[PDB]
Amino acid sequence: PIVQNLQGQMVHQCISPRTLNAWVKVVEEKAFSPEVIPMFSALSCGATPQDLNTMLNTVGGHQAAIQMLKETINEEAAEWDRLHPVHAGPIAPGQMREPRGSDIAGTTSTLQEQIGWMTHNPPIPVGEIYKRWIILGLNKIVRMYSPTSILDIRQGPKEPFRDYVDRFYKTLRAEQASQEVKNAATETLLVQNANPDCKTILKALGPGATLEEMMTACQ
Amino acid sequence: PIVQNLQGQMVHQCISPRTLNAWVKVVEEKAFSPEVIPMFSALSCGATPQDLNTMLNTVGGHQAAIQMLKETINEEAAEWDRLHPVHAGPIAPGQMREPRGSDIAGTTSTLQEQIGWMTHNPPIPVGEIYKRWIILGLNKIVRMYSPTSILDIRQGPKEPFRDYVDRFYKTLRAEQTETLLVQNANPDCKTILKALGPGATLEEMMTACQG
Amino acid sequence: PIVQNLQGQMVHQCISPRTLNAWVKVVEEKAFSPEVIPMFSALSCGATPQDLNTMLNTVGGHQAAIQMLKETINEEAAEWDRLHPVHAGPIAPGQMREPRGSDIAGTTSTLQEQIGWMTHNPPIPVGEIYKRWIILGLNKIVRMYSPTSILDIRQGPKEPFRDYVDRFYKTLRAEQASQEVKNAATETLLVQNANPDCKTILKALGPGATLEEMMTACQ
Amino acid sequence: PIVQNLQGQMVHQCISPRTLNAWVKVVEEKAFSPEVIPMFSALSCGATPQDLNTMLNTVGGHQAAIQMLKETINEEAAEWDRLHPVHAGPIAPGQMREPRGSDIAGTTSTLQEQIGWMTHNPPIPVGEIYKRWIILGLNKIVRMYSPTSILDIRQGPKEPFRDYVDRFYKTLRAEQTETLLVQNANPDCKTILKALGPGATLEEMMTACQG
Amino acid sequence: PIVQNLQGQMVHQCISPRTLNAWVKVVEEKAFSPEVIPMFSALSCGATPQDLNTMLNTVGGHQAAIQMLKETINEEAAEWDRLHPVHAGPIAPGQMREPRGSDIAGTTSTLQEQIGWMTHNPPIPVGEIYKRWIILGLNKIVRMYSPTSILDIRQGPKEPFRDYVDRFYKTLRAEQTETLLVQNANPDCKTILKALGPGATLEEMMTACQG
Amino acid sequence: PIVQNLQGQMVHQCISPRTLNAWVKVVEEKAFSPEVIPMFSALSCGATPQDLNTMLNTVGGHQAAIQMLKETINEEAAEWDRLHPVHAGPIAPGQMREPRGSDIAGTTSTLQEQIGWMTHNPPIPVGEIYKRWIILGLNKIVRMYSPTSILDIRQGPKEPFRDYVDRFYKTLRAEQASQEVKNAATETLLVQNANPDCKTILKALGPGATLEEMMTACQ
Ligand SMILES: [Cl-]
Ligand SMILES: [Cl-]
Ligand SMILES: [Cl-]
Ligand SMILES: [Cl-]
Ligand SMILES: [Cl-]
Ligand SMILES: [Cl-]
Ligand SMILES: [Cl-]
Ligand SMILES: [Cl-]
Ligand SMILES: [Cl-]
Ligand SMILES: [Cl-]
Ligand SMILES: [Cl-]
Ligand SMILES: [Cl-]
Ligand SMILES: [Cl-]
Ligand SMILES: [Cl-]
Ligand SMILES: [Cl-]
Ligand SMILES: [Cl-]
Ligand SMILES: [Cl-]
Ligand SMILES: [Cl-]
Ligand SMILES: [Cl-]
Ligand SMILES: [Cl-]
Ligand SMILES: [Cl-]
Repeated sequence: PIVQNLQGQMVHQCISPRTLNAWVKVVEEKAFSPEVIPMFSALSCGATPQDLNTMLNTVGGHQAAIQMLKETINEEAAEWDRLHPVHAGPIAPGQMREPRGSDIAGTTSTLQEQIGWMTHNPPIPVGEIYKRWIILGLNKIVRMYSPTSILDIRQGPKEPFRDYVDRFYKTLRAEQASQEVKNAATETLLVQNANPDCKTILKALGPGATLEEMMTACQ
Repeated sequence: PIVQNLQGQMVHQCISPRTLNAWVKVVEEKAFSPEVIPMFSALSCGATPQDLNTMLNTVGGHQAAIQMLKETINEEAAEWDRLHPVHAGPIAPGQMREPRGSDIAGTTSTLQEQIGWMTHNPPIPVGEIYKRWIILGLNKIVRMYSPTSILDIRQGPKEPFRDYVDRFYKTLRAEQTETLLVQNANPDCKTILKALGPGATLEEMMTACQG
Repeated sequence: PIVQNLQGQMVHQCISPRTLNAWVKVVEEKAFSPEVIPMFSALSCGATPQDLNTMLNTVGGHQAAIQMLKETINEEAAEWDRLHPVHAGPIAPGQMREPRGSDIAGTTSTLQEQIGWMTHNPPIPVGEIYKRWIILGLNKIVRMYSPTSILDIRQGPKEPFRDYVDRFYKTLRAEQASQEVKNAATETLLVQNANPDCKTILKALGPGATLEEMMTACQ
Repeated sequence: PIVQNLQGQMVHQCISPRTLNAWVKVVEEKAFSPEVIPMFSALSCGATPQDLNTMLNTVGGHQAAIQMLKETINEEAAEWDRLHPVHAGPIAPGQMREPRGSDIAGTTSTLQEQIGWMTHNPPIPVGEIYKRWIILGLNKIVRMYSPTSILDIRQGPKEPFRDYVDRFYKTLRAEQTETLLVQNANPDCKTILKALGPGATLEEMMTACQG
Repeated sequence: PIVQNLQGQMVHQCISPRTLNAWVKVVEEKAFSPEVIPMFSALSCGATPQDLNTMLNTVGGHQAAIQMLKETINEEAAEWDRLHPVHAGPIAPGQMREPRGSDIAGTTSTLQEQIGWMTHNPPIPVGEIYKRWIILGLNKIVRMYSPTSILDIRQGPKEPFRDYVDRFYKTLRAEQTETLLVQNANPDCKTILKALGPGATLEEMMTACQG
Repeated sequence: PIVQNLQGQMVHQCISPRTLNAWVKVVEEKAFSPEVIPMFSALSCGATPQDLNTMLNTVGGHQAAIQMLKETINEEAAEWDRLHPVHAGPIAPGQMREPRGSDIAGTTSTLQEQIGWMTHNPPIPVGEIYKRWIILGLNKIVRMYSPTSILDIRQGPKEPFRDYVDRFYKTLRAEQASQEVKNAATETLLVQNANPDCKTILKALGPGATLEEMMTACQ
């Protein structure tokens, strides 16, 4: 990654064995559960495009997801090229060439070039741009590998309401939807799919009851 | 987090894999036992709002608690907005816009903005403000997930007094006293404690009922 | 904790995950064996009152001991208030308010105030003062939870003298007594409670025999 | 490795026990699966030729692969010598002799010489040149140790399409496409994929054959 | 310990949780086998007397050995006092009082005083002096806890000579030679070693009795 | 070890618990397999003679090898004394006494003296000289403890050629021979000791076939 030294300068640092192992292990243990994505984002904090490719390439197996990831990356890279055409011309001494989509993705750019873009003033955050593409692709993989639909999450006749809300928002989280969609799904299904006894208790709370009040009422 | 380097400047530093793993593991092993909250506070020392959201988002499962957390955060964010109305106007050079509730919560603010507020002179500690909201929400989760009432913690007829006080104050901590303790002791220890008189310390009470 | 940087200044540093885990694990594995106290002291090296409260609060269970700990802290805090009454008046720019007992204990003082006291010239070591109170309370807990009295430590007819001395000073250590009391208990019980065969050998060594000579004689 | 300190100078640093153990363990657990190579590249970040030889030499067993590695290294070293003839002559003050192939490979060069080439202005990155040769040799080992041909990867009659694509591109990675994928799908999924038309993404193909 | 920072000044640093755990674990697993002493010396590198007392005090059990350690420390402390009589008088600015034996042992000296002696010019290495006393006491414990005499280490009639030399010098290290080795070899290897003549190296002796 | 700070000066640093544990564990798990030697060299990077003695002394058991190690060290130390006689005379202020063989081995030299030799300009690398002696002794131990001769490595009638080459060069590596000897042993035994079917295939490849071609041919 690119870290700041004690001279105020942003300096490249080697990816650590702790970071490499942590990412490999979380993929082995959790596959593509929704919480793997924020773990990837945090483990790739300050990462260069080279570091991001390293984390993706160190993953063994799951090559169907990795190949889908590469397709999303190429779609986003092509869009960047459509929006930012490179202007031919010799590069100035203190300047850097404008990055292509494949340069942001680390496939046609060197580490030195990525350091140059990231440590420029103003910086071109090719690592954060690339990470935005990878997470976009990881969101589709999580959504695709989600086994259960939110419509099929219904509270059992003897299931505690706490456990049913756990399954509800776990299934809802694997959708990788916006907060507006999450709130629309909550107002459409959480109360309506509760079991008969708890549903009656929740209807009498009104639409303005908080989840804390809802879980308390069906305790 | 935002840490001081070895020269004296407040500099952003990436959250470490050790910190990420420690928080994930303590939630996996302890869920939301009361001691998880001080662990969260210490692991999030100097954290930015982004770091706090990272720690919350890396938790798998417990999504009912996570959703309650988000509601408490939104309640506190709305209160901050009611108390700190935003003053429209262009931000001066070297200055920063006043943060909204959603800015403190890291949802409408960039990392650079959070670093700017935290490293300002005087600083606006959006990380500590956000952490205060999260811990407030985590306290509600602990109380809700507390299985036992303090009224049902009674010393067994042959239970050592030390073990009963352990269960008493463990239950009491989750439910978030000194005379209720004597009331729920067993008959034999209750008689000994009555003969101690008011003002006995817990050390003196436990000594008297050693058996 | 408060650590020194390379500018000669004492600077606050976040408590590390290694320190947090080490303290939690030693309490889980060793409870309140006597050697837990020096482990607590070392793990809390340079700790602020906030760090000390963090270590105590991260402990799950053992709440009877924790509650006794808080009582000892309050007794020591009240004594500090009796000995150091706070003088009302506005605080100077480069100065700090005098700490109360609850300020040393971290309950009515902020982290910034604790850093200010600890990094002052001369420093007010609220962390070391608080640690002195906690260890005082931990000493009472270890003494209370000690299962065996030193009077009941007697050498078996076929027990090796080495193992009996191990049990003797393990029991004696859980008393948390001064070295004078340890020496008084040694001169009163170690030889007198040895088994018949070894006791006769030790009597013929005289009161001036070292433990090395005593253990050698009954080998 | 050669790392930049916290002042800006490129300084040699000892290879860490964490790095040594990580490389030994990944070879023990994964042998020469394709993902071992990017792990080697990352663990050898900034490595000198001495560090690269250290990592290779700490591997126990797999000596047939290690011996193939040495042959590939010697082939690349000889090519470097053919392309960069050494110019005889005394080296000037503050200058360094041009490295031979065996110097890049760390066998005829001292650590000081490798540090000098890597920290020169302009630098001669003998570590990155050497690493390029090693990875070239590691690629040959992966290809040789690949057990299955892509022609033999066919979807089972009741095998989930997701698992078949996993095996397809795992085999394809070791053998180091989009229409071969459809050809080797089972009859039921093949009919669905034919009806998708050319230009379907892998996401669309996997969605269609979800079953 | 007292370590040099990255600018050149000797600065006190807290003993690390890694060091504390490593010392506790090696005592738990190895007790007082001879190799524990060099482990103690290395783990206590640059240690102050306070750090040395911390490491000794974190040991659970083995209190008979710990009590022998304290007696040896007191014997060495008394000798230091006999050799270095304290000169009464007020300490000058920027100066330090001469340490007593109990000051070197960390029992009557503060951490600041130990840092002052160790960082003085010239330094008084109370940590290294104290460590010398502890290792002297640890050597007595190893000798006392050594179970086997070198006289009872004899090669079995069918025991490999390599394993017998292992036991010989392991016992010899705990008891803290080259002809005793030949004397306690079995008849078959003894005849081979007699025919080697005096002056044979251990390598030559082990080669001759390879069997 | 001796590490460089951020002042350009070579400064002594304490051996780390990670390094101490790693060396002890690799000896426990791998004994004197050939790959233990490069692990020792890397773990002792920048080590002083004191650090090298620490690593050797922390090893429990294997005292026959340790005692052979000490004999090789003494032979190399005596040779150094024969080649570098010490010139008597008072040492200058900014100078250091010339090291003896026992000084390089850390037995008659202090840590400060070893730091002085290693950080001098020009430096006297007593750590690298001592490490050269230890590795020389470790090479003899590995060679002595090797169970199998290269002459007895023959391919089984149904053994894959890949596995036979593994055993060949594992046995050959435990000889600790020069690359010339390794190439001479390869040209003398690898093809000649292959099984009948693979041997005929390899003879038809010619002496100029690479190992990659040889392993491919007998796949
Ligand atoms: Cl690391
Ligand atoms: Cl995986
Ligand atoms: Cl994310
Ligand atoms: Cl790859
Ligand atoms: Cl880490
Ligand atoms: Cl808290
Ligand atoms: Cl998320
Ligand atoms: Cl840590
Ligand atoms: Cl516990
Ligand atoms: Cl203590
Ligand atoms: Cl708490
Ligand atoms: Cl390390
Ligand atoms: Cl690669
Ligand atoms: Cl080697
Ligand atoms: Cl640590
Ligand atoms: Cl030692
Ligand atoms: Cl103690
Ligand atoms: Cl360490
Ligand atoms: Cl061993
Ligand atoms: Cl080597
Ligand atoms: Cl030793």
